Amino acid sequence: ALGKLQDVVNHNAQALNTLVKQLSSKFGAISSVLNDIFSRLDPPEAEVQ
Amino acid sequence: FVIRGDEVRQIAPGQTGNIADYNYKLPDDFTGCVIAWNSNKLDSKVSGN
Repeated sequence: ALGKLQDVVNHNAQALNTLVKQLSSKFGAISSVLNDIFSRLDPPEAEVQ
Repeated sequence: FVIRGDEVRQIAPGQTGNIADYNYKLPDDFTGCVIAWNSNKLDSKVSGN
């Protein structure tokens, strides 16, 4: 009956979940963990990484 | 100064090693240049310099 209200909440929750789950993508880099980057990549390379 | 030949790569930012830790350390953001070349006929005698 009132899906036109429910769709707004669905969209917002879905957007937030997409945003947080995007924290795991490496973007082609070594890792998505800043500490891992700092540990494995020398500071000169770690800066760009 | 003078070091061993195998440590010429050790003189660089983001390096790890003995002379880096306990003889001479360079900053990560170091800007400049480095020159190294065998000083056998200068700092090497068969008796040991």
